[PDB]
Amino acid sequence: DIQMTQSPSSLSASLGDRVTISCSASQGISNYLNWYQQKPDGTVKLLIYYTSTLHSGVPSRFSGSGSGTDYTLTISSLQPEDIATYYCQQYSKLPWTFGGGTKLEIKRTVAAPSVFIFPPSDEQLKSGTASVVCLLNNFYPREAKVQWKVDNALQSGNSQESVTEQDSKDSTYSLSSTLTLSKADYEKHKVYACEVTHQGLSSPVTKSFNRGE
Amino acid sequence: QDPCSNCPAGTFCDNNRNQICSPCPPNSFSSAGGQRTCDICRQCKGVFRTRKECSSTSNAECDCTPGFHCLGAGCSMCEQDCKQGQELTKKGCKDCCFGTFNDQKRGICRPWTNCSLDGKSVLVNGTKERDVVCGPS
Amino acid sequence: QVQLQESGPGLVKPSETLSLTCTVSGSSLTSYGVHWVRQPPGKGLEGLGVIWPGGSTNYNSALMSRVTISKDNSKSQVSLKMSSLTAADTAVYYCARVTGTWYFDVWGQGTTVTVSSASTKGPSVFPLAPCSRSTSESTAALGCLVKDYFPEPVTVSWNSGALTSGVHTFPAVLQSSGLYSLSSVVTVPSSSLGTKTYTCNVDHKPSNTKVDKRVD
Ligand SMILES: *[C@@H]1O[C@H](CO)[C@@H](O)[C@H](O)[C@H]1NC(C)=O
Repeated sequence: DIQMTQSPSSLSASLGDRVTISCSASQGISNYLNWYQQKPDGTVKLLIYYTSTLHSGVPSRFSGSGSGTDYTLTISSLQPEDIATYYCQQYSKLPWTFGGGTKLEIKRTVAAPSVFIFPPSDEQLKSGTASVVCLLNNFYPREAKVQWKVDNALQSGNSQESVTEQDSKDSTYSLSSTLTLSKADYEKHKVYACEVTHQGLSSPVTKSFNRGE
Repeated sequence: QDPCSNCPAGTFCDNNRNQICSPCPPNSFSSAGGQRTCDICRQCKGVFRTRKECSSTSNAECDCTPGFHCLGAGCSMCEQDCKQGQELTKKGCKDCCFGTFNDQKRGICRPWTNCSLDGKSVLVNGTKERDVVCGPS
Repeated sequence: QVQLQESGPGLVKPSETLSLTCTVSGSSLTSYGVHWVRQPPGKGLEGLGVIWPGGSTNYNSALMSRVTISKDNSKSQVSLKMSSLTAADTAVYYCARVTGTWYFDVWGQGTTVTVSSASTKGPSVFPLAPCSRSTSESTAALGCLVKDYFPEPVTVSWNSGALTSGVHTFPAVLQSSGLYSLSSVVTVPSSSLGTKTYTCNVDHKPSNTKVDKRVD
């Protein structure tokens, strides 16, 4: 098969910047290359075919060029909705092969998270397990530290994080940390808190609730 | 009224062009009119050989490379030939056992026709390649 | 209008016949080709095969001829069959429309397939509401926890789809039990939480499960 390589594998650029992603083939493909955009939710659409022909409806800020073994996709002015993975695809020889894709993320000014905490639902208590959730909302950069403490005792090994992809509008991330305890262990203690440390936070911000209210 | 209806076999339709109907590129075809893409000509490689070359309006067909014969519908797969008087087994082509024969470059060996059980006499003895020829009385 | 949609089972055990369906809306199969592409988790797009308007097919060699593609033009359906499935065949499968010479101009949303012997289990939905309503905070956070389901594809919508502003649905996490769980949250103006109702709509197709939980 023809090998398609895209450089770099990941890229972060500011808004309004000129973005350029490369795509190289192991052999000449005679301008038989297409560009596709995969949004973080899985949606895939065609951007450019025959290496320079803009598909109908694609914004005019997308453009492609190249010949022989080296082709590029150009975004003239980066927009917030351009957060996606971009794949090149050759159709010179069957089987048609895709590139490895370049993941595009957007740099922006610092944004502090908005923290929330959620007590285990009474319906969940009836089952036999307790899950307390800490929400970090619309922050940047992605780096964020979440620490669970139960009666001021720092927890470890009983929580799982999960981060959204970069938002198509704010260029921000969101994070959910879930602390899971058995029902009997949940009722022994009173105060549950999650401490958030972030670049946009001058000092760590702790949100807490007391069990039984 | 459909502009793509004017593009016959051998062409494909794409309304983003000045010329709506464009010829199917080499090594591609369209067996019916009104297509907006061209079917890529199929390959006859490995054990296969190109029997009929593909045209702008028809696909290529594959027979087997010399030394192999077709098996299954539409020459789906190929099977290795053997010489006459042989048989393709799990251990390659092997000579037929004494008393059997194979007159073709494929298939299995079969027992000689027993002339006595049919009430006839042997006119010509058997061979690895040829069956026994029986005669009257 | 032109649309493609994949369909089929999401859980297949290693008795290894997988069958998917691609339905096309505004594109005759006698005039267009259809190409199947799959994306393994944390990997890129990998084409599987194409069936042309004339009915002939071409397949990827790396699939070891385990992949067969057929279609019924009158039903506007393209079928994908795969045998000898490994866990390496777990992915989300796309079908795309082949136009011109040649490009994929219309893509389906994709369907997730998981290859495992584990049984499918429907999820439990729990409200995510704060301990008490705070008057000082002008914005309150609502949500619902979707826990203990398998396989992975779970969809969440808020107020039957009417509420999209501030809706963040998080990627699933794999619990130590081997069962998945995800959280979906929404931020709302705290002055309005006592008037309007908020309900999260959870769909889990591998277990024929639909659950609508109200969150106060
Ligand atoms: C060959 O056939 C003749 C008669 O057709 C027979 O008498 C003879 O025995 C055969 N050969 C052998 C080796 O038996």
